[PDB]
Amino acid sequence: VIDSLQLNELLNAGEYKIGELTFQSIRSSQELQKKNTIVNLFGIVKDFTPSRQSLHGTKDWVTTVYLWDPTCDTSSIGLQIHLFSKQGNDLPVIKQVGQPLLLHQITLRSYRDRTQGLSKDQFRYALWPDFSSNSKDTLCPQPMPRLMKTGDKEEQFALLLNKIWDEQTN
DNA sequence: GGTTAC
Repeated sequence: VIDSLQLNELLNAGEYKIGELTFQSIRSSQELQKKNTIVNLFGIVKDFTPSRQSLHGTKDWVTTVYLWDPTCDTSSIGLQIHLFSKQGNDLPVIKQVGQPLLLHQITLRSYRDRTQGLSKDQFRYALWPDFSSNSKDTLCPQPMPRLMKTGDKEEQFALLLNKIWDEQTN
């Protein structure tokens, strides 16, 4: 039951809790850190690339998303995150930009002086509908393996995020 | 862990 002012309070602190998980704001994440730390993220899908199997390396499936949250400029593209899956395609099925996404277990690291996010093997996630859409089926059924059960605490934070995102781009 | 992605 938090409003638009509490959201800014939390985020502007770097680390913040929601439910039983501590989250890193998009901003503080990009604080280019050499040491690879694992974090949880919560934000709006600013842009994404559909699931495609890699053509090299261990050839794992990979979907890419760019995350956005208030601590960013409505202009910036967000934090880049590559989500990999060695166990088949049980990755987030994203329909459109604007959808709130919670990610659990993301390695933060550097690529060409910038910060980048790489998914841990056992990463889990939760995806919400794009509330600010004339469509009500913006969220399609998700694969179960990595799907987190969420409560009203994160549901509220997801509404807030999508609301604040909608305003800054209407 | 950070090759695949880029």
